Amino acid sequence: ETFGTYQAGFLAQLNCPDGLTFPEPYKEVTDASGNVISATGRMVVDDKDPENKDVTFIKDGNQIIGNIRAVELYLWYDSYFGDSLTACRLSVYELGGNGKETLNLDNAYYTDINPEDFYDSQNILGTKAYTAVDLSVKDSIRNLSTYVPSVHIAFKEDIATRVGGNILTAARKAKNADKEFNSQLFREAFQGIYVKSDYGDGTVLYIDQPQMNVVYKCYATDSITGKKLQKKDGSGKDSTYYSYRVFATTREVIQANQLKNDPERIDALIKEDKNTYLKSPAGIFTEATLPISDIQNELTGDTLNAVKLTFTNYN
Amino acid sequence: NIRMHTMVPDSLSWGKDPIANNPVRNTAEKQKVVTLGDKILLFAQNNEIYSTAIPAGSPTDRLNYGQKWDK
Amino acid sequence: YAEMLEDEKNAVNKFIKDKGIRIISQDEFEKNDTVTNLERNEYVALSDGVYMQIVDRGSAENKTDTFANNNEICVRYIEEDIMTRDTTCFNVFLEEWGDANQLYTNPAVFRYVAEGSYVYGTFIQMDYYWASYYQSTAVPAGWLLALPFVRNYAHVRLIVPSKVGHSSAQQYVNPYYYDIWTFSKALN
Amino acid sequence: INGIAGIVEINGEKYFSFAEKDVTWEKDIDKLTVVPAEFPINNLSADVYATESGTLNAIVVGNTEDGLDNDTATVVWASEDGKAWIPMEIPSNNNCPKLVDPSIIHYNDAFYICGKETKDDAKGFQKFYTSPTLLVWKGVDRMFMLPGILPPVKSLHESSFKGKEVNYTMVVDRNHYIWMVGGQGIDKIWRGRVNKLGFLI
Repeated sequence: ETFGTYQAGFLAQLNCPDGLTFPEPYKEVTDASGNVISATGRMVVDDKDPENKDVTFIKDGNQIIGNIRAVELYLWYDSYFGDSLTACRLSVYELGGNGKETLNLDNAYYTDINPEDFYDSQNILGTKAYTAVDLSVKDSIRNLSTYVPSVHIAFKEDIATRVGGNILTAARKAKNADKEFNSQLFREAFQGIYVKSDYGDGTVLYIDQPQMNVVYKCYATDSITGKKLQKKDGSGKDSTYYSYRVFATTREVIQANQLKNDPERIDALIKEDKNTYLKSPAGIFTEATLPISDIQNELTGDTLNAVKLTFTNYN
Repeated sequence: NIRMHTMVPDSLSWGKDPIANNPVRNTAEKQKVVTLGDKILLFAQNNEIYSTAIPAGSPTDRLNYGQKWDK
Repeated sequence: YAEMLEDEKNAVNKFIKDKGIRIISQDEFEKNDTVTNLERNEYVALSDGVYMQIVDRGSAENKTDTFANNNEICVRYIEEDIMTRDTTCFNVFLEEWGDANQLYTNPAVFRYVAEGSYVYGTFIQMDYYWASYYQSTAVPAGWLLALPFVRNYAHVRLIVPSKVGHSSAQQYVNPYYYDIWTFSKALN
Repeated sequence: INGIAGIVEINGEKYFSFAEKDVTWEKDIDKLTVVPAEFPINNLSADVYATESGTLNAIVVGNTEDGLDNDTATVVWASEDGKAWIPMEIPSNNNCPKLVDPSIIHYNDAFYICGKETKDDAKGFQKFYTSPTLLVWKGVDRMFMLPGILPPVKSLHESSFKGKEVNYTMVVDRNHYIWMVGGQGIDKIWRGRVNKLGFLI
């Protein structure tokens, strides 16, 4: 009621460790009779099988390079500001596009960059409703010392296919050229994310680390001969499991914030003359003028033993 | 003095019986209820209105109302 | 043993002779411009007994953004024990542990202090493996001797004796070998 | 904020619009917003309340259009002002069932919903559904039951809602009495309040 509406959001690039790659496609080897003798690779590659309707296969040229099961974002946070039962909604967009700018060492670290020229509204990845204390999770779990809260905003199948396919094809394109898939090559496939607040009044989350998982399907393979393992239960066709690679913002890449105060209210409060404010998030500072000349005139020849300045406040 | 409740605090009290009949003629018709000032209004689609009035105030006081409805 | 443990120089000499490695004095390193040749596997004999090889001096097009006081530096590395030839510490990706996502996702980050004497550094963020295994925040002093000789995004290889190692290497008197895949100025 | 929120069909397409105090609806098509296909159409119910931050909020439920894909739950739509409504969609299993003619209230520091179900094995009004934070919904298996559900005096009252499938309407007055009015098949007026709201404490 004194300062007006405060609103915040952030932009973040995702890192990729040097040489990170997805497991190679599973490839059979057969002798002249057609009987399988050995195999290499681990990732599921064969379609048309009703057992593989759980994933989407992805390609370059006319060859299948792998599969995508899901893509999911976790925004981990230790703490927050404000009420913790007000319902809020959050939405996330992919950075970059035709004619947009990109984050760099000069654009970032100012608290009032305009995100509308870093991203395009049609590249929405997903949305989530949240409460900063998630009562959907049982108290028994939320009491654990290993529990860190997060908002989990996993994508729809079409978006998951697009993003995961781009990342996986970039990784393959780097590997096939005997390069290594450093973060600058990842940034060509997925520029970053913009996180925006649509609805809700009261919560400000302190997102500590945004994290993205890319999930895929793999066979289990024999330790000596490399073939697929058969399922140990009755019936069955083959043994498979799901695995993932992780991409996160880890201080080797750029992250920026928009911290928007209500400008007219701030400008009005700066003009009060009975008092001074100290509004912290890029708001108001207070400036003091020391009487150095008077000290230099009146106490020349003295040894100064203490010079005390005190600022004091209302409730 | 050992002070003890005479009725359970966090319990929705409906009473033994409904406090009044529905005043609308041809009860198949659509219904709507709304409050205005110190009256509760019940509207029916066939241009038909019924009403009842609320006492002076203070929700914690020993109020009784709703047993009578007027056209 | 008290003084017998200072025979780490025998193990370092073993580790040198086991591989193709040549030793260059600093007075020669600073006079053939500045490079340890990789075809000949050169290493410089630095101060306090550190042996160091620059594989990429870093930031070759800009050439100006060197390290300095009050910087925060991100480190990615893999640590090899000299006495028993074993990979002991790392925070980088390799296929042999590719699915262990906890080990390599986050780097180590330290503040660099370079006042008129006694250069030292403190970890702000330790990597998961270091944070669980060694649990101490003091940077190996051998690393800090390399910063004045390299630039941003440099790749260097170091042999570090016990006198300038970390809180375990100083007690159990064990030299180590570090393959520093990258020094970076910290962003965000 | 002061005004009325509604839906206007500009040039044959539906938009959310807000009529501020004593002035006409906004009709500027460049800065209204389009109504989603999932939004309720008939028998709307609404409530307005103050968040703990001092900001008003509004919530609505109602009947959808006659048929639409992958719909199995009674989602509630919220709005911080009158310009654009936003759905409280729930990814997990904590989402309340599909209801016919649903009604919603904010009451004794919680949210409650009532309506009649159509699963053919437990038709009719069966229970209230409650939420502490608007994003997870539970059925109340104990106190705060539907009207006419008596405790053991040693039962179901003839004019009770429980198990009935009828037309109805409800409101909450400024003494926090729940008023429930039944149509054909109930023919009665029910009145109730949780005892904790009448205490002086």
